[PDB]
Amino acid sequence: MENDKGQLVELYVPRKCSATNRIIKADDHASVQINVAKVDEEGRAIPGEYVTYALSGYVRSRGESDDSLNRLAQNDGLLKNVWSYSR
Amino acid sequence: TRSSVLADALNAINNAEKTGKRQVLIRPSSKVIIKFLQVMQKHGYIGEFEYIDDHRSGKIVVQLNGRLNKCGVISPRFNVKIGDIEKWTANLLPARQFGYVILTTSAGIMDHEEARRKHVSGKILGFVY
Amino acid sequence: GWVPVTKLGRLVKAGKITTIEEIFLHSLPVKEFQIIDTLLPGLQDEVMNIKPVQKQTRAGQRTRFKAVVVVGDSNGHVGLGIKTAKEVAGAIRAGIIIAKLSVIPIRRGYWGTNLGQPHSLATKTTGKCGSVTVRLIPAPRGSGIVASPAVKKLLQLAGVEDVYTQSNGKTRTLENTLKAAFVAIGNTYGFLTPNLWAEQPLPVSPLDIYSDEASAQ
Amino acid sequence: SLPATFDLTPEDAQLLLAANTHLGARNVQVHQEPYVFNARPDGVHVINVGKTWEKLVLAARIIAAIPNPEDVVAISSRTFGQRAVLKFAAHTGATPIAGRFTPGSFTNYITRSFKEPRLVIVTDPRSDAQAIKEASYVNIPVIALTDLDSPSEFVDVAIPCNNRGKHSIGLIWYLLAREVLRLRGALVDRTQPWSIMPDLYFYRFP
Amino acid sequence: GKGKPRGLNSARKLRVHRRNNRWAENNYKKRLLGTAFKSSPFGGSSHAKGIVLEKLGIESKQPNSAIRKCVRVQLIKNGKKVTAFVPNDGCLNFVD
Amino acid sequence: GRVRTKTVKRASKALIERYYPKLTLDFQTNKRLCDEIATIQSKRLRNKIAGYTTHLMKRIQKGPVRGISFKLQEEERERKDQYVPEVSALDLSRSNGVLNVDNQTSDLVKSLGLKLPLSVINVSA
RNA sequence: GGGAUCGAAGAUGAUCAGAUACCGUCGUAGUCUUAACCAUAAACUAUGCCGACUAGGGAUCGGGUGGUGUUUUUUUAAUGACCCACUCGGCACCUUACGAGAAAUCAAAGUCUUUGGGUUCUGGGGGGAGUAUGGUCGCAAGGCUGAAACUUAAAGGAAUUGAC
Repeated sequence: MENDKGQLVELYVPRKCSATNRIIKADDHASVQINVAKVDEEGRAIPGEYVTYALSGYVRSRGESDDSLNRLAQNDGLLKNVWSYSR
Repeated sequence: TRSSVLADALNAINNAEKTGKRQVLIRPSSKVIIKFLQVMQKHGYIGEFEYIDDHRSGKIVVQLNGRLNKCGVISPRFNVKIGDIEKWTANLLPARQFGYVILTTSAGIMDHEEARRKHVSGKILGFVY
Repeated sequence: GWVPVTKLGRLVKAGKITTIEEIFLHSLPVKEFQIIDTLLPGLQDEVMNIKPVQKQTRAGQRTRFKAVVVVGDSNGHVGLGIKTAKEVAGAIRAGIIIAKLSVIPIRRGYWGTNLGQPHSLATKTTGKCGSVTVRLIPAPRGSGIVASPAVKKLLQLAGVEDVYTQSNGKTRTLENTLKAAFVAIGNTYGFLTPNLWAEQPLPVSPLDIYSDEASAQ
Repeated sequence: SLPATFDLTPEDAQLLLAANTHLGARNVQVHQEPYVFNARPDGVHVINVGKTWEKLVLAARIIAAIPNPEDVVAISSRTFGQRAVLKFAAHTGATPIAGRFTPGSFTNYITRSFKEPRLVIVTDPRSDAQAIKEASYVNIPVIALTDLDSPSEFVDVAIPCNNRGKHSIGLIWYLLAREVLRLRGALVDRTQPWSIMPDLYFYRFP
Repeated sequence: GKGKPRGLNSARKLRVHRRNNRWAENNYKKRLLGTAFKSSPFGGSSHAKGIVLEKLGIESKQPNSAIRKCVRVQLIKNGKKVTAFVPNDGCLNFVD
Repeated sequence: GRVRTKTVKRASKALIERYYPKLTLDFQTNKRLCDEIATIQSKRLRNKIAGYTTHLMKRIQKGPVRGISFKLQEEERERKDQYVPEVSALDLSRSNGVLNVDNQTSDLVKSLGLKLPLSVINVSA
């Protein structure tokens, strides 16, 4: 949201979920933010560089956050041969 | 028995969006449904979707992104005139800023802002926001 | 001098978080009202109701006091707190505290055009508590707050300038009404609009950038 | 985003077959039939131990993502998991909670049981159910060691194993412990097996 | 679908349903039957005149014990006997 | 009902937990011990403490009563590291170098594409 | 027509306490059929009917498809009967809550202020009153339909505590 001067007029842009793309609100405490560590060639974690995920309280509460995070990881190349798109 | 088909279609779309899913299977299909989903797809409340033939009346598989809040039908298809649009957009939309009451005019089925621009009217099917 | 006990609190004491928009951005549970007091210095409370309730506690007929208190910025940060206590002023103070804890932001927007500051809300919203349902509708500029004076005061403690309201249910019981209006103004940051379809990258928390600080020693 | 260094080891696969980690539960829930390989004719399902291995790999990545190693908490009310969790946290740097979980340990900022994790790891989501429900209020990720009929409410990355056999539990904690330490940098070479035996994490009684 | 017809050629059923269900109101049934024009003592007017026949010491017992000061009147327009209260005069000294 | 007060119980218990071997079965020497080893202002309450030391010393020479002795917690710390068997049940030498496993689990390992020593013992229902 | 049991009425012996009313024995009608009449129930699942979608789980009932399953071995089979896996179509159960509701509770009493799948019927504070009158159906008993005058600030539904 902006004004007629083209400058933004909001308090904060909300975080959206990643499994269902819905808004993670300012008091969803059943939601979860996940960091997965970027690895080295030796298999050491880079300390300050992560890949992040957002799994909302509806997603996590329904009992789906495992499968959905498997999907997101294998689609981002962190898993392989786990999440099958056909069932 | 099964009397309206666009109503059942938007019922299933809305239920699967409420559960947060990604795809739906609509049975049966119609020309009206295809045009409606094209109107949705033009502004992009959905991604791509796909017809399936079985020689009877097709099925549809819809990929739905995350953007749909709610869609629905107005089941008695009311006759509307031009200023009458300003009634229904005052009733169904969540703001004056967005949302699309969709009409069935003689020049095709489309959202209300295009019928403002094309300066036509007709009947009404449903609402998307 | 206030000592924290939570690692959010000693982040706030360290001057490492500036606004609550980080906390609102990261869906964090707050448990220290001193955070709210240090980050909302222009936070102005107002009592809504003080009422004596007669308890029957272990053969003792006694008088306690239910205090329904609203805190609220003149910008969009609202809080509701209901507290029963043995004393009037203790009920006032702890209701203030509970309202400090349950502060939620609001998304006040436009009606029609895009000029100046947002004055009305951005969409329609609805809250429910008990049988009380409160429906908020945007209003044109300078139209005031068409609401009952409890609800009107909870909206004036939000910086909401223009809104139409309609309720349903037994709105006599004013705490259900204030809770339903509070849910309605909390759900405004809960309805996804096409101007927020833009995909954004997930930023990191202050919990890990400042992880070496703010740890329990 | 993974080298072929991370792939499944023949030694580790012999370990996992010896511990009966592949022997899944009798009844399988809806959300974990991806992890099933097949059902034996006696009614026991088979767990894809390669999927299990790569789930441990991703869990070890997540454990590596927490900067200060103290906010990682391991949890067990399971008897064998008490031993496993204690020796895990000994070799790890994480903090253990063996035995009975005190409610209000993650809420209640006043009491002495008040801890502020950034990750919770669970042996049995049915035996440690209240720890899952407690973590569901203060925004904590949950790693669980789920058998094939374990409930998957409020869980993140869940590892398919057998929570019945103590060898399976101790070995799962063992492999997760060593893989985390290899990811840290205290176990610089990957060719090196972890020198402490998996018998230190198995449960004993005189 | 909410137990009522929604077909686009069904205005008749809706308005017959309303004309049947408006007899369950109070003001409608008094109003369209000519109730006030037949049995109400004023005959549907805001005031009336009459001739005092009696002064009455009516009694209100519970929970308020008071001696109500009333007057039995016969109205001029109808020939209708109506009792009525008279306020503020403990003596009824303005009334005979 | 001669219930000992809290001071006599706690003082006598502490004098036996810290200072066990000096104390004896006899009241008259434990009385002089309580005279010399604790600053008890009154003879009477000293006699209370000393006779309760005498009674608890009669009780502890029959068996270990639940006092304080910091000589066993370190042994329990050692007990964690004592029973580390040199051949695990995971070690193949327990089963002659081979993994005795079923047909479907062998099918799993074949699907993994990893070569292990396996003996296929079939089961049925 | 039948009439054995029990038994609205009735005919009767009562009595002893204020332990309540008593009770007990005989017993016509009826209870059972045939030919007709009547059309009412807490005729309740207190939940109209048709149709779609939305979580699991394990039992059953009817049908069907598989099994180098099992057993009765008749020599192998084939029957059957169980076990396993799947599929329809039921009567029920048990969790939760995503959602609903005032709550008890509800996989529908959900997809409802973000209010529209189709359609039938019903209600508008409590009494007066299912009363009065009229019509209609019936031999009768009654059923259906169905008021007003007048009177009144509550009558209610669910849940919660402890004081005779």
